[PDB]
Amino acid sequence: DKEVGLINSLELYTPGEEHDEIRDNDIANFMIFGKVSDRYIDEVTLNDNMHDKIILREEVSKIIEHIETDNDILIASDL
Amino acid sequence: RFLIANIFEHKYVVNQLLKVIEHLYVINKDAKDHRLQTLITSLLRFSIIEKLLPQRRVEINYFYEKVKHIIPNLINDPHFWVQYAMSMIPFKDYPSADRYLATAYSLAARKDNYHTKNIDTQRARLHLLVSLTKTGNEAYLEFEAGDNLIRIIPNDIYKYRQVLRYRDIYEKVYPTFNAKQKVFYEHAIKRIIKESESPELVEDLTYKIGVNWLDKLRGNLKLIVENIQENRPKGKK
Repeated sequence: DKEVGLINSLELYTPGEEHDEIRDNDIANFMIFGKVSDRYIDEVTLNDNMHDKIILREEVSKIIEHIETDNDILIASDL
Repeated sequence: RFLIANIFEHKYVVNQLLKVIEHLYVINKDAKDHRLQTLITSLLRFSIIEKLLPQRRVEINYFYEKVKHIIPNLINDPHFWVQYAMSMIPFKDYPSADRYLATAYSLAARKDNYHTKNIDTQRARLHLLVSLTKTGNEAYLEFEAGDNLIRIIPNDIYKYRQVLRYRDIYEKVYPTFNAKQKVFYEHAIKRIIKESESPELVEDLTYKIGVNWLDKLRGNLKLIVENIQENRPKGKK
């Protein structure tokens, strides 16, 4: 008896399959009201010259390097 | 619909649906009430499940593979296998749906006086889909396999649903065929047009509800026929 079952308390993140156009409306919504679809996030991570739509933080590369070497990660910040 | 799709999470919807269907199956073996049977046999259909769980493949697959263990009688019921097969049609898993429809056919074969018109309709829909995905001689073979089945299918409400796919066939896969296959589906669409104008539809209330859109479909078929005749060479007109 083996059975994979379902995962109930966790959701599986899945990447993008389509290119969504970004307007000034989505930029304004994200920067002011904090509303952003995950397709926007998946789009601004393919191209690293895409500096007019998100601030790229070098903490992400450090965290990726740390997670590839079988380490856990704990992030803390202010409001 | 917004509450179901956005407040009630899908990981609650599938589990609660399994719980309520097991409960409804358990209590019905004493009361034998017809409304409970209708509710149970309606909770199975993929239209309702796709209305409850919008485009969730994993949840639908888990639900359909668990429900056949919830009740031990669906494996002997062809209709469950038809619902399973039609569950995976928009998910382009064509060979597995073919196996499911074959199992449904085998289950229907051992039942006396059991009509297979719905199963034949789904098989013809699978034929049309795999003919859309294919080109050339294989597309013609699948198209003929769809045509004979839709010919033995009587003129009912579900038959007119498959008419729209011939328009896409003429729009996309038409130039890939040779002249013989062109004449083949040319007389096929002429026969379909002739069957569409039969007075059996006019006396039906289901056609009476939607007269405008069936008339528009008939006009579209006539325009397709006219375009076929216009694109014909001058030596065959």
